[PDB]
Amino acid sequence: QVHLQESGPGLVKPSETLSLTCNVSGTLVRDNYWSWIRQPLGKQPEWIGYVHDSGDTNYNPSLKSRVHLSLDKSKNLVSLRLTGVTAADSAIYYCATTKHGRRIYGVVAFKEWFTYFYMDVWGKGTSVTVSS
Amino acid sequence: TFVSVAPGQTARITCGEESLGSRSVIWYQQRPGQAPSLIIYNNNDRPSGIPDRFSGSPGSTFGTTATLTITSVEAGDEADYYCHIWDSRRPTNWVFGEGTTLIVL
Amino acid sequence: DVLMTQTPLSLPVSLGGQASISCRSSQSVVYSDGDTYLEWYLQKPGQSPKLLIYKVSRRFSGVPDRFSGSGSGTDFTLKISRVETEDLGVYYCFQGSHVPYTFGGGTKLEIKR
Amino acid sequence: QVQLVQSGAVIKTPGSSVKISCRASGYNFRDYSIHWVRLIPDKGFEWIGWIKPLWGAVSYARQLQGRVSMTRQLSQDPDDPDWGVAYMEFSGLTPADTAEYFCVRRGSCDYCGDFPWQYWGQGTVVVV
Amino acid sequence: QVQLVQSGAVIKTPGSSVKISCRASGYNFRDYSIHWVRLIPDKGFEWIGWIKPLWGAVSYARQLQGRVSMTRQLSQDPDDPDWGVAYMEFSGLTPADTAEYFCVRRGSCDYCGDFPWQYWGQGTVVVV
Amino acid sequence: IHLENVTEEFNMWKNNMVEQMHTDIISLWDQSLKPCVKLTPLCVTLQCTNVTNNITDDMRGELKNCSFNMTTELRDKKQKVYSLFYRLDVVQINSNKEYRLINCNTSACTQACPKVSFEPIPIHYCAPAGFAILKCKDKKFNGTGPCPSVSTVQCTHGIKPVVSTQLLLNGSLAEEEVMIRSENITNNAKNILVQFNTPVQINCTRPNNNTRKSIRIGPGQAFYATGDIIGDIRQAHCNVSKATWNETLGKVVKQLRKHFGNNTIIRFANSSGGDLEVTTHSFNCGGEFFYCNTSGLFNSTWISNNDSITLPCRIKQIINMWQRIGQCMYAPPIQGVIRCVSNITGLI
Ligand SMILES: *[C@@H]1O[C@H](CO)[C@@H](O[C@@H]2O[C@H](CO)[C@@H](O[C@@H]3O[C@H](CO[C@H]4O[C@H](CO[C@H]5O[C@H](CO)[C@@H](O)[C@H](O)[C@@H]5O)[C@@H](O)[C@H](O[C@H]5O[C@H](CO)[C@@H](O)[C@H](O)[C@@H]5O)[C@@H]4O)[C@@H](O)[C@H](O[C@H]4O[C@H](CO)[C@@H](O)[C@H](O)[C@@H]4O[C@H]4O[C@H](CO)[C@@H](O)[C@H](O)[C@@H]4O[C@H]4O[C@H](CO)[C@@H](O)[C@H](O)[C@@H]4O)[C@@H]3O)[C@H](O)[C@H]2NC(C)=O)[C@H](O)[C@H]1NC(C)=O
Ligand SMILES: *[C@@H]1O[C@H](CO)[C@@H](O[C@@H]2O[C@H](CO)[C@@H](O[C@@H]3O[C@H](CO[C@H]4O[C@H](CO)[C@@H](O)[C@H](O[C@H]5O[C@H](CO)[C@@H](O)[C@H](O)[C@@H]5O)[C@@H]4O)[C@@H](O)[C@H](O[C@H]4O[C@H](CO)[C@@H](O)[C@H](O)[C@@H]4O[C@H]4O[C@H](CO)[C@@H](O)[C@H](O)[C@@H]4O[C@H]4O[C@H](CO)[C@@H](O)[C@H](O)[C@@H]4O)[C@@H]3O)[C@H](O)[C@H]2NC(C)=O)[C@H](O)[C@H]1NC(C)=O
Ligand SMILES: *[C@@H]1O[C@H](CO)[C@@H](O[C@@H]2O[C@H](CO)[C@@H](O[C@@H]3O[C@H](CO[C@H]4O[C@H](CO)[C@@H](O)[C@H](O)[C@@H]4O)[C@@H](O)[C@H](O[C@H]4O[C@H](CO)[C@@H](O)[C@H](O)[C@@H]4O[C@H]4O[C@H](CO)[C@@H](O)[C@H](O)[C@@H]4O)[C@@H]3O)[C@H](O)[C@H]2NC(C)=O)[C@H](O)[C@H]1NC(C)=O
Ligand SMILES: *[C@@H]1O[C@H](CO)[C@@H](O[C@@H]2O[C@H](CO)[C@@H](O[C@@H]3O[C@H](CO[C@H]4O[C@H](CO)[C@@H](O)[C@H](O)[C@@H]4O)[C@@H](O)[C@H](O[C@H]4O[C@H](CO)[C@@H](O)[C@H](O)[C@@H]4O)[C@@H]3O)[C@H](O)[C@H]2NC(C)=O)[C@H](O)[C@H]1NC(C)=O
Ligand SMILES: *[C@@H]1O[C@H](CO)[C@@H](O[C@@H]2O[C@H](CO)[C@@H](O[C@@H]3O[C@H](CO[C@H]4O[C@H](CO)[C@@H](O)[C@H](O)[C@@H]4O)[C@@H](O)[C@H](O)[C@@H]3O)[C@H](O)[C@H]2NC(C)=O)[C@H](O)[C@H]1NC(C)=O
Ligand SMILES: *[C@@H]1O[C@H](CO)[C@@H](O[C@@H]2O[C@H](CO)[C@@H](O[C@@H]3O[C@H](CO)[C@@H](O)[C@H](O)[C@@H]3O)[C@H](O)[C@H]2NC(C)=O)[C@H](O)[C@H]1NC(C)=O
Ligand SMILES: *[C@@H]1O[C@H](CO)[C@@H](O[C@@H]2O[C@H](CO)[C@@H](O[C@@H]3O[C@H](CO)[C@@H](O)[C@H](O)[C@@H]3O)[C@H](O)[C@H]2NC(C)=O)[C@H](O)[C@H]1NC(C)=O
Ligand SMILES: *[C@@H]1O[C@H](CO)[C@@H](O[C@@H]2O[C@H](CO)[C@@H](O)[C@H](O)[C@H]2NC(C)=O)[C@H](O)[C@H]1NC(C)=O
Ligand SMILES: *[C@@H]1O[C@H](CO)[C@@H](O[C@@H]2O[C@H](CO)[C@@H](O)[C@H](O)[C@H]2NC(C)=O)[C@H](O)[C@H]1NC(C)=O
Ligand SMILES: *[C@@H]1O[C@H](CO)[C@@H](O[C@@H]2O[C@H](CO)[C@@H](O)[C@H](O)[C@H]2NC(C)=O)[C@H](O)[C@H]1NC(C)=O
Ligand SMILES: *[C@@H]1O[C@H](CO)[C@@H](O[C@@H]2O[C@H](CO)[C@@H](O)[C@H](O)[C@H]2NC(C)=O)[C@H](O)[C@H]1NC(C)=O
Ligand SMILES: *[C@@H]1O[C@H](CO)[C@@H](O)[C@H](O)[C@H]1NC(C)=O
Repeated sequence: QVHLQESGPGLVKPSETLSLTCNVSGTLVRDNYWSWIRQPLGKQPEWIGYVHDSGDTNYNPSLKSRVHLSLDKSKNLVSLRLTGVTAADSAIYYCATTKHGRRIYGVVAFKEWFTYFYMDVWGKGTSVTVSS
Repeated sequence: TFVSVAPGQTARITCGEESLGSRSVIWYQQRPGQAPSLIIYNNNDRPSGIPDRFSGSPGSTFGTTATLTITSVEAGDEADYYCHIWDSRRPTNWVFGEGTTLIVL
Repeated sequence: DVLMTQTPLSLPVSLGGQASISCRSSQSVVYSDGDTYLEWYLQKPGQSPKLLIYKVSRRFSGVPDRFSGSGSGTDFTLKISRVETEDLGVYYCFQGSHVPYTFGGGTKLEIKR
Repeated sequence: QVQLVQSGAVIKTPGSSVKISCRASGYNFRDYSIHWVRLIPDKGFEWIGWIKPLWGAVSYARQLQGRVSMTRQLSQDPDDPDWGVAYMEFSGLTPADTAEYFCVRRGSCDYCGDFPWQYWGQGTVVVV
Repeated sequence: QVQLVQSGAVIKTPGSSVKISCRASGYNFRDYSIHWVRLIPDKGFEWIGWIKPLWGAVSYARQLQGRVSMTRQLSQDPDDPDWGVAYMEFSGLTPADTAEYFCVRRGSCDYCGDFPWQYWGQGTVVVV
Repeated sequence: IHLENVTEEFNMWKNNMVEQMHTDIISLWDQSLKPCVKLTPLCVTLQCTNVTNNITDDMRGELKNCSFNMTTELRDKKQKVYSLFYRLDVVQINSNKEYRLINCNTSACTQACPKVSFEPIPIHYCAPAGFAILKCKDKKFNGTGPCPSVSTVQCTHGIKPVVSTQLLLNGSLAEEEVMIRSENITNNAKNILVQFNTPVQINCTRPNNNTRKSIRIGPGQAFYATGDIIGDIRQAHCNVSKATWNETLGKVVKQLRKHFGNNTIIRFANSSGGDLEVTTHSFNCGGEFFYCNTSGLFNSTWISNNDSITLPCRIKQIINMWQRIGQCMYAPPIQGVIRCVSNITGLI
């Protein structure tokens, strides 16, 4: 039994570093991957990326510089830092656990396989809005 | 992109680009106002909590579009569906597919 | 050397049952006349070996309507409907194809019990 | 191998004109004649015509003249000279012409005639 | 005639890598193997390796593996098929490797072996 | 027919009829290329790009997607058409990235006719009137010196012509032992022909599903290119069994110790170098040439007391067999996933 809870400012002035946090319940921060997702209103979601200990911290190459994912092993939380909020950044954001798994289609030793991700449970959201 | 088929009937919800190689598609759903929830995590594999009759097109087929087949639909099935294809040839899709909407009588 | 191989070696077969013995060569048995020269034989303890078949399926005169040879090229097989007490003993394949001549390895027929 | 592949069964109307193809593969198509024969229930076999695919010279059954027509298509490439297509446009369709049609080829032996039809298409059922 | 023309004598440093060419002319270069041999003062001759210039299959001395490398260049024109070039990249240079290097070819007789090295390059002196 | 009380010394190394067969198969290989299409109009500037495939900087793709102008049936008009090529067939001429074929600067190339095949059919060499062919019927025979049991024969037995550099395939097995053969074993420039008794089955395949594409060059001229890849882009390979290969290596060590002492370490290595079709074993499988790496097989060392090996291949489309001066062959692509089964018989 896990459920997540985000927290953030909600009102953002532009050209300012957005930051968010995410609590835990049940399962700690080391025991699984973590991921951040954003979704605009009436739109498909946008998977911002994933973070884990030991370098498993790949980002969306569209943003690739103005986003930095982080953990909190002292307090057992997940956190996010963003940079340079524009008008498109107003979206509901999600911390979530995800699980890997190898799709193998050819010879294993010839690197003819890949690892897909899938998010099993989710957060609840923070309606972040940029306005002056 | 809204598909409705009287309650109890069948529905075939297509999503995403036509396949190029081997794929591992992931199907999500979205009740209005809520968070998402996974329904299918492989081509035809579901976790606990979600029941059967939610079949998915296999990834071994070459040059077809990802489908999601539901039989015996209900008002709880009325949500926004999403596909996330993982093709062995195209690069990584950091954004999901197009939002497909189901409605019921 | 056109060394012959016999499979299988031992065959416990109840009297009245069926039996079949396979032989394999290392070359073709075909001679210039077109007639491959294969000769299926007998052996009983305390007696001389005797003929069964002197060609592919042309048996020697003195053989009942049960024995037959079959096969092609390099792989050949015997066929017996009913096994008798006279049909016991050791059987053999043989090439009369070309010098040097080779026999098989001997096949003992026994009774199931 | 020698293969004869026809088209699927077709439903037509009276007064129409059916076109049935017969793709042949596995031999030099310019050498052997192609015959067409029909099978009617309660009437048995009946011969329709032949076509020699080298030039396309045809000969028809006498009681089917004015209705039937036969053409062919050869293979013009130095890589696949084997395959070819025969056709039959059977016109003036009546309800009596509901039948199964076959395109056949003779054997390749020395004492084979023309009419000892060795190889057979799978048949095409025409219902009017 | 059969001619073997090497490069000039060269002075290298320890730890460097020398490349020595051997242009051959006057025979069909794809047929005969090219051997490489060295001459050290107070040590005599020592064999290095051979190369078959048809495909470039080489074989090295056992105590020189990891250091030596041999390639060739063929002549691709229907006017001069005779000439060709062999090479030797001798690497991991030590002060002991100061020596005179020769590229040789066997004879063309019937009872000639491979090692009766008939034709000889003029030699290339390498001082480290 | 057998022939008794006779001692004819044989010699496979100064043997004739292997000289004239090597002449005859080359000459007949040339005689099966005169009716075929020359690729003179195809030496042209290529505008190549990467194939649609997940791309990583470290990795290098084996295929390129090359578009180019090409002539048509009509001399006034021309057409933009694309194909897929291997890395080994194209080189870069020098922003933009434009290529050309490798053989353009040395030789106009000849497409193989897709009608004719490359599979071996067994030749029986026959002696004319006034000659005879003797055959050593002896078992333990290193091919030099006396053979006590010879026999004349009308024609030789089935000699299927395999083209293979290392690991000669579909050959004739020995009678009972494993026999190594050389002209002078103490010499090293002479090869050591190994022939072993029980064959090793090898399974080689190409998992790609190619689509060919007829491109007209001129009147009655068809160039068979590669269209789309249908399915996964994968790398071709060969499989042998681990147990049977280690067993046959044990046999050849046991037989190589007859000449080199019993207290001798025998180890193997991969090739020292050379061109691609001598560093690794080349063959043909259903009409397409493989250059399949053998560093996995020949890695061992030996002391005086359901797995398999996947070894990866490469595919060229042009070839330069027997290393002529102005001759090459553009082997056309073939449809579908290709696989074949062969028995490894001997070694070099
Ligand atoms: C030379 O030798 C080399 C090697 O020495 C050979 O190389 C091999 O070549 C083959 C084929 O070329 C490759 O096969 C692929 O393998 C993958 C991986 O298979 C493994 O994983 C599967 C799933 O893992 C699950 O179970 C394991 C424990 O079993 C567990 O650890 C894991 O976490 C997970 O829970 C296993 O099922 C699979 O076992 C299979 O094989 C066993 C061997 O005998 C057998 O005992 C089992 O019963 C089972 O049959 C193995 O452990 C395969 O996944 C892949 O197959 C998929 O992909 C191809 C791509 O086109 C597709 O055509 C197939 O139909 C199949 O696709 C189905 O599965 C997908 C899985 O997600 C699914 O997404 C698809 O939609 C599709 O699913 C649909 O159909 C199935 C029913 O078929 C149904 O279940 C679904 O619900 C849905 O309806 C390939 O088979 C080898 O990887 C490769 N290398 C090695 C080391 O073997 C080479 O071929 C040789 N060369 C020659 C010439 O011989
Ligand atoms: C298969 O065969 C095809 C058939 O030949 C072949 O297609 C042809 O390929 C060539 C080269 O790739 C093409 O030439 C180029 O054409 C570009 C398109 O411009 C055309 O269309 C415009 C409408 O959109 C017209 O307005 C335009 O006309 C104008 O420009 C002319 C330029 O000289 C001028 O003479 C006219 O009077 C008029 O003013 C033209 O008809 C064209 O844009 C291109 O020029 C530059 O632009 C590109 C960016 O768009 C650059 O990337 C490119 O490299 C060119 O840069 C040039 O200029 C730079 C700055 O000066 C220099 O630094 C560069 O080095 C370069 O200079 C070279 O080119 C100059 C001519 O532009 C030349 O004068 C210099 O000496 C130097 O050599 C370029 O002209 C041609 O149009 C194609 N034809 C067709 C029908 O497609 C195809 O490539 C083959 N392969 C394949 C795979 O299909
Ligand atoms: C070592 O020795 C082994 C033993 O012979 C050898 O393996 C054999 O290799 C050959 C050539 O690769 C294989 O022959 C091919 O087989 C397939 C399968 O069909 C045959 O088998 C089935 C079932 O056994 C039979 O029902 C069927 O009738 C066939 O006999 C065929 O697809 C191939 O046919 C094509 O190539 C021929 C080349 O002459 C053509 O004549 C033929 O018409 C086909 O070409 C046409 O069709 C293609 C597809 O439509 C098209 O793309 C072409 O352009 C063309 O139009 C061929 O018969 C044989 O099966 C192998 N045997 C086994 C047991 O695996 C090894 O190759 C050999 N090793 C080496 C290195 O040579
Ligand atoms: C090697 O590289 C070459 C480069 O030229 C590739 O050739 C092109 O490949 C692309 C993509 O594979 C082709 O683009 C597709 O063409 C389809 C058919 O074209 C018709 O329709 C378009 C309208 O889009 C017309 O303009 C055209 O005249 C034809 O009538 C289209 O149906 C495709 O559209 C689909 O995808 C787009 C993606 O943006 C969607 O937006 C659409 O809604 C639709 O779903 C697409 O445009 C292109 O045609 C190829 N060119 C040629 C000359 O063939 C090779 O494919 C490549 N090969 C390999 C193996 O990588
Ligand atoms: C026909 O054109 C072909 C395509 O250009 C030629 O094939 C290639 O030719 C080059 C020679 O120009 C061969 O060598 C390459 O050379 C460059 C530069 O050479 C320098 O670096 C090498 C590195 O060892 C050094 O040895 C030289 O002395 C130079 O200092 C290198 O960057 C390359 O890596 C490569 O070494 C190519 O090997 C060759 N290609 C192949 C596949 O062999 C071909 O030679 C031309 N033929 C004729 C008859 O004109
Ligand atoms: C390959 O096998 C052949 C025979 O099948 C070998 O040829 C013969 O080998 C024997 C030794 O095994 C040689 O005998 C020697 O003869 C000299 C002079 O007669 C004698 O002084 C020695 O003491 C010894 O007995 C024999 O000469 C030789 N014959 C020929 C024609 O070569 C051959 O040596 C084998 N190959 C290798 C590399 O060993
Ligand atoms: C025989 O086996 C040895 C070792 O198993 C092979 O040596 C290895 O060869 C590879 C490629 O030739 C070397 O990889 C490196 O590739 C990069 C590519 O850019 C290049 O920059 C490097 O200089 C190097 O070539 C690898 O380091 C090398 N390993 C050793 C220990 O030498 C050898 O290739 C095999 N022989 C054949 C014919 O395959
Ligand atoms: C497209 O292909 C080109 C080359 O064909 C790629 O450019 C280089 O590719 C090599 C290996 O193929 C890499 O090691 C280099 O790092 C690549 N160059 C750069 C600047 O990254 C290129 O990456 C391919 N992809 C695209 C999108 O152009
Ligand atoms: C390679 O791809 C081709 C794509 O056409 C496959 O051919 C099709 O196969 C299906 C299934 O058997 C048939 O229904 C189609 O009629 C075929 N089309 C054509 C044009 O042949 C082919 O099967 C694939 N090969 C493999 C081994 O998967
Ligand atoms: C090479 O491929 C052949 C298939 O043609 C394999 O032979 C079969 O292997 C399976 C194992 O999956 C056995 O169950 C069959 O009985 C085998 N058939 C025959 C006729 O032998 C063979 O195993 C493959 N070899 C290797 C080394 O992988
Ligand atoms: C040749 O065989 C040896 C072992 O017999 C292989 O050595 C392996 O080397 C890697 C280092 O990269 C080790 O991680 C493995 O444990 C070694 N294997 C064993 C069994 O110890 C070597 O890879 C082989 N050569 C090639 C080219 O594959
Ligand atoms: C080599 O080994 C065999 C048996 O394996 C033995 O009979 C023979 O004497 C040995 N020879 C030498 C020189 O050790």
